[PDB]
Amino acid sequence: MRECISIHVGQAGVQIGNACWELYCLEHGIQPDGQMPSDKTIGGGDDSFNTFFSETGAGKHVPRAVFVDLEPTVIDEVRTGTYRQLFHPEQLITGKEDAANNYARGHYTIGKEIIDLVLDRIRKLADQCTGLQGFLVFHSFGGGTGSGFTSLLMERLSVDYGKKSKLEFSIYPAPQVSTAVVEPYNSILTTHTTLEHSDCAFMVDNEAIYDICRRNLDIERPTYTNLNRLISQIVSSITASLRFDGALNVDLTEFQTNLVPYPRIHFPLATYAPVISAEKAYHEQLSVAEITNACFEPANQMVKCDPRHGKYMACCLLYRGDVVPKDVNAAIATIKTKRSIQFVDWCPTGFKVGINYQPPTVVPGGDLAKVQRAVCMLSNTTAIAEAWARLDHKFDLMYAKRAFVHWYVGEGMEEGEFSEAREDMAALEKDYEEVGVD
Amino acid sequence: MEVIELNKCTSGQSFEVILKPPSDPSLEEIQKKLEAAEERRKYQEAELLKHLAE
Amino acid sequence: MREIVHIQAGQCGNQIGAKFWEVISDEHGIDPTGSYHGDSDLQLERINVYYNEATGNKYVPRAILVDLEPGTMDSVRSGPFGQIFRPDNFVFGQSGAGNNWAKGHYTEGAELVDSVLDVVRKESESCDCLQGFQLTHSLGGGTGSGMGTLLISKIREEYPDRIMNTFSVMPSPKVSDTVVEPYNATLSVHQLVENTDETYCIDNEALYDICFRTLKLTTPTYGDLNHLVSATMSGVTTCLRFPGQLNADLRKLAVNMVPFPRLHFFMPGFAPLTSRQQYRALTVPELTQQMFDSKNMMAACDPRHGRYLTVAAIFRGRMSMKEVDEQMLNVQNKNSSYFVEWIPNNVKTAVCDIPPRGLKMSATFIGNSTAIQELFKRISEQFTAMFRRKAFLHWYTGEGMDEMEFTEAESNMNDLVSEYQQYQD
Amino acid sequence: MYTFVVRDENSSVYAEVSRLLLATGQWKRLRKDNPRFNLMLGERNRLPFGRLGHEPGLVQLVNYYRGADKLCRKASLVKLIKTSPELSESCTWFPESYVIYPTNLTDEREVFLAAYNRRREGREGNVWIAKSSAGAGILISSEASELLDFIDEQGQVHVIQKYLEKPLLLEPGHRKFDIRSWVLVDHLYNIYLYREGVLRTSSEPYNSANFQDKTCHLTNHCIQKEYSKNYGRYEEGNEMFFEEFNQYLMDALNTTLENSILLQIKHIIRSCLMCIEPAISTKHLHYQSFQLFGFDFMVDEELKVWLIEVNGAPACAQKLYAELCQGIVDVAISSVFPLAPTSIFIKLHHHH
Ligand SMILES: Nc1nc2c(ncn2[C@@H]2O[C@H](COP(=O)(O)OP(=O)(O)OP(=O)(O)O)[C@@H](O)[C@H]2O)c(=O)[nH]1
Ligand SMILES: Nc1ncnc2c1ncn2[C@@H]1O[C@H](COP(=O)(O)OP(=O)(O)CP(=O)(O)O)[C@@H](O)[C@H]1O
Ligand SMILES: Nc1nc2c(ncn2[C@@H]2O[C@H](COP(=O)(O)OP(=O)(O)O)[C@@H](O)[C@H]2O)c(=O)[nH]1
Ligand SMILES: O=C(C1CC1)N1CCN(c2ccc(F)cc2)CC1
Ligand SMILES: [Ca+2]
Ligand SMILES: [Ca+2]
Ligand SMILES: [Ca+2]
Ligand SMILES: [Mg+2]
Ligand SMILES: [Mg+2]
Ligand SMILES: [Mg+2]
Repeated sequence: MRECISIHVGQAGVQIGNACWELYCLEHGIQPDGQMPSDKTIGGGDDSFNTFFSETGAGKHVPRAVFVDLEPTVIDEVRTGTYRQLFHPEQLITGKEDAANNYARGHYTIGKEIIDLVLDRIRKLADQCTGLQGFLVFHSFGGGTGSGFTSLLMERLSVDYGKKSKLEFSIYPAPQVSTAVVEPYNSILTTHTTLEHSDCAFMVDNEAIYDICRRNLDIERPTYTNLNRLISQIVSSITASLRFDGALNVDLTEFQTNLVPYPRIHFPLATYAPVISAEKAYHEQLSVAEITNACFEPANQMVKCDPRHGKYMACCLLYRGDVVPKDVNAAIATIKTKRSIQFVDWCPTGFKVGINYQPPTVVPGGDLAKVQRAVCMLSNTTAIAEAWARLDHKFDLMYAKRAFVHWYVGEGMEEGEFSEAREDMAALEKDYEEVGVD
Repeated sequence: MEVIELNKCTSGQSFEVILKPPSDPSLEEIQKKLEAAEERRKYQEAELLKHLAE
Repeated sequence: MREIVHIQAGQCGNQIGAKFWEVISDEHGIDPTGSYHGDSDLQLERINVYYNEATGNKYVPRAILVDLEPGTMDSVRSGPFGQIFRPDNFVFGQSGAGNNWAKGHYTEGAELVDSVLDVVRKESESCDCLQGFQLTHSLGGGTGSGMGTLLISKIREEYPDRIMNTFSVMPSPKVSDTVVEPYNATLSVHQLVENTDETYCIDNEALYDICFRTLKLTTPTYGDLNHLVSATMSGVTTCLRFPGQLNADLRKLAVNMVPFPRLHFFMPGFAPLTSRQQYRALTVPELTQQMFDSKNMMAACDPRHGRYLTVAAIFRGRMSMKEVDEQMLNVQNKNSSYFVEWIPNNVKTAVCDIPPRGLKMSATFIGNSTAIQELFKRISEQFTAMFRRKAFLHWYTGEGMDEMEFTEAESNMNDLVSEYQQYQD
Repeated sequence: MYTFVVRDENSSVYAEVSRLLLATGQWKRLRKDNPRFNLMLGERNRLPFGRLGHEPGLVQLVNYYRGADKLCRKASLVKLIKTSPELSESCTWFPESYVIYPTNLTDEREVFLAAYNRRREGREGNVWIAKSSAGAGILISSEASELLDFIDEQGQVHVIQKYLEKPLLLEPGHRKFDIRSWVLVDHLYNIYLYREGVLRTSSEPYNSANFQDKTCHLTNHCIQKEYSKNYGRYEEGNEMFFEEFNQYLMDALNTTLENSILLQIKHIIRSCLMCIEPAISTKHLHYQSFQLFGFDFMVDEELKVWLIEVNGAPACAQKLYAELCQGIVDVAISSVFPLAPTSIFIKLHHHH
């Protein structure tokens, strides 16, 4: 058994992290007090769920997690929320004033003064692991902490844990749920300095989650609580292999092996289905072929783009619920003869499939209805470059006028770091075009 | 349409289907970046105080 | 615990500052004696932002009252909520400033400024984490203008990395006390260009026309004009005083409103503005159409003469947040010729459930518009009309000032106009 | 008040559509870079599709289908037909074609020569035509050596296809011609055929014993108006409209344009567009697409219709700009953005 340490940075990472650990507890049968009746080994054990939870002599199952925010209001929800008993104070780190949506402020000004404290708290969790696999890092692109402090933490983790894998769950900025304007700057700055330090990153576009919540859940104006509960389902679908018995994606390294043949191109597209509203009178249960077919509809992608106009480099099908291999292959065959699925010539045209018999768990009173089977597809498409193009264009519009730049220079950043980070994104966009287009 | 590496356990199974075959900065260097930006903040604040002293 | 220190200087600054604490004290359920008497916890959620908590659950505003003559602050102390202010926080002289920027900035004001900073330091030293300062004042007199801008210069020297926002009343020959108002305004504007992160420009003429034309007030008074400023100040600070969509502090708010350090002068607005047909329910379309209408703006500048760099709007009350977005995304996508296209998504909206006293719902407008240059062009034209003849200069040279300093203030303002002009094209 | 942007100042068609949109007083034109638009009259090349449909609250519509180039590229069309089961390699209405890359660069050189040698040995007519999308550059010849050598002298991909040695010749004149049909595909993927076509006729007598002079073989409006000495003799601008052409078929052949030619055309437009529908449909997309196409057909002396090529940004006949442009605003733009007959189109029903 090998352990995974989750790191939640900024408001987005902390609240998303809160939703996931709530979901993990409901899935693993853990109560808010940390007790787990089904765990017959008291105060120890090397079970699959132990990759994410440690155990005390008193039988408490404690998440292997660290929450970091430059301002304490979000993390104070955890300290007093339902699952306050799970964590101890060492795991929750808060400053007194945030980064004001300023990357330079989170990376340099404030980050410099708290980076060593965070590493110390992480070192404590690492010291409880007999074979640490690496880190899962949750954060937003737009926030000054989520963007600026995460890139500093990633550089230091690469130094302090050279041989450890680092996966990201990053929130792509969406105007419909953002009162900020400088988020293109922060996103590009943090992607430039984080690129070489992240082995595999899962980008979730808030715009995509917003429409799925309005469209499939009939939420007129979704809240962060709505978005996070849907996002934590996808996160659970992706981390389930590490927490349950299985043979696919059993360690963090297998994510890069199966989804990232080229290092810089490490942003798999995520598609999830089905998302059924709980308020519905009662929904007809979809089949393996239907939910699998949904995985090629843009409407249920975590990033709105058109994979019909890209090339696949890898494709993973993660099933939960009443699913048997026979039905999977039967559906896959039909989809190939109906869908546009063009692979790169230097990659096999195939699908790795994982099935976990336990159906998706849903939080009581949440918005999602209990379904008998669901699936999450991880596919590395060049079509996700559309998101880099969108974001890079917004950067160019403001940077041509040097708008808002004085806020970053004022915190000690050089203007050259802007153009340096932008030219890196231009190189990233060209890499996608060389791999996908003819 | 081949199925390879079929693994079955109590909580699920996994397999692979093939449809067609194919055809860092050191700790010191980070401290320099952090301190260089800190030094530019100190310089900028000094010019402000020098301005206010005038 | 993100505290704000409030400073009000001079006649205008204290009379407007007083109505401000009267308005929000009511919204937070604080009576004139500092005792809470509300019915919702939302009233106390962010109460420490503007109030200190004393013994016996008393709430004392974190405000500093400053003037060079005792008169106005004697009114405040005897006013409605006069008893709610900390006695030590009254700092005043006897000389007066004679509506002379030089007296407030260099002579009279310099003699008193140190004792004001001692009170400021006292309030700051108690803040868990100081957000920044806010100053209310006029630019046409001597105390709020000359000594206010001197206070800002000394506050920035001692708190260089704290936010400094001001609510600044701009003079107008239509609502004028003295002819030297253009001199005082031009001299203050350059201090604000350098030393404030945000300045809400409140034009006394726009306030007048709103009282006469929209409110149908035959003979407006300063009291009437200040009722509009109180409501506007309560509007812009709503996101700071209550929980809601955005939980940003002054710095994050400034980061997204100010793309250039010198262009930080905002045009505020408020809706509704109804004449006594005052009980009729106001719909979301009406709230939005008015909020963007020039007649609802207090900068007396036609936004259709310039372009918005950034726009913010706060909606208060129980309303359709879905229908809110529909009307906002309708005003933008129907007049995108006045928004700069090189700042993506520069129109932001936020909602707050608590409405102002006696209103089902309302909206406050905050525009960073290049049209504000029309206001500085007015001031500059009136300044040069007198300065070309050195009229009334003796009042200022008698306080140690030299003509050169006037010439520099003139160039600084005209540079400011030239900076707004390039970004409008 | 709807908003649109113009990003192709050279489009005669959408210049009229934009001129009409403004005439309604309900459409406002924005700068070509303002992202807050409802309708994008986009550019031909490198249209930034990835930036469409990401504006909060704005339903956005574009006048080009992302991926339709598969059908509007000389080399792409050939590949699509041979590799698409819906069209198969035995497609009866498309001339035998081969993709041939210049030697200075898969390629079907050997496949072409195998079919060429078969024709030469069987006494059959062995005349082919080499062309490419990078042309105003066409060569007609009966020798395989000349065709391949002509391509190697160039540096872009070409296509060699069979030349219709038995074209239907109009009388009087004994002259070649082609047929242009405009087809509009709306956001719902309804296929509308404009009721008005045009025959771009050659004002020169067809001569099968001299492919060197390409003025009687190529019916391009620019070639006839440049290298032809009888331009405008029989019809104004070498443009015969369906009314006349139909009247001719009745007097000469005792048949109608509908039965003899139009049925095959409608069938070809359907087969082509239904084929690529799964690849370019914007049904479940975050933005909506529509596009105007220009199909070019050839008719032989047996009255069999052959598909020549498909144009992605076609121009219209001067006499038909008003009626067609208005038709685009009715079914393509106003259908998505309504304003405050007897259709000029022919809805080709089909299964989605
Ligand atoms: N999905 C989701 N997105 C969030 C959430 N909270 C904030 N965001 C997004 O994150 C971006 C803002 O960055 P934040 O994470 O709030 O800022 P931060 O990381 O705390 O850094 P600071 O600037 O110091 O506050 C916006 O694009 C928000 O829409 C959340 O709970 N869920
Ligand atoms: N296989 C073939 N048999 C007979 N004629 C042919 C032919 N291929 C092309 N042509 C002739 O060439 C002309 C059109 O050529 P083509 O369409 O390939 O070039 P082009 O695309 O630049 C003209 P446009 O795009 O305007 O239709 C027609 O008038 C037709 O007579
Ligand atoms: N809105 C408003 N403006 C005022 C008020 N009092 C004065 N003014 C304006 O402010 C300027 C005079 O400045 P004043 O505050 O009296 O000078 P000070 O006391 O020395 O700071 C003139 O332009 C007045 O029109 C007031 O109560 N409300
Ligand atoms: O500078 C300030 C505060 C000192 C008053 N503000 C400007 C930005 N405002 C804003 C409104 C809606 C919105 F969506 C985002 C920001 C609120 C107030
Ligand atoms: Ca155990
Ligand atoms: Ca590494
Ligand atoms: Ca004295
Ligand atoms: Mg934050
Ligand atoms: Mg006065
Ligand atoms: Mg062509």
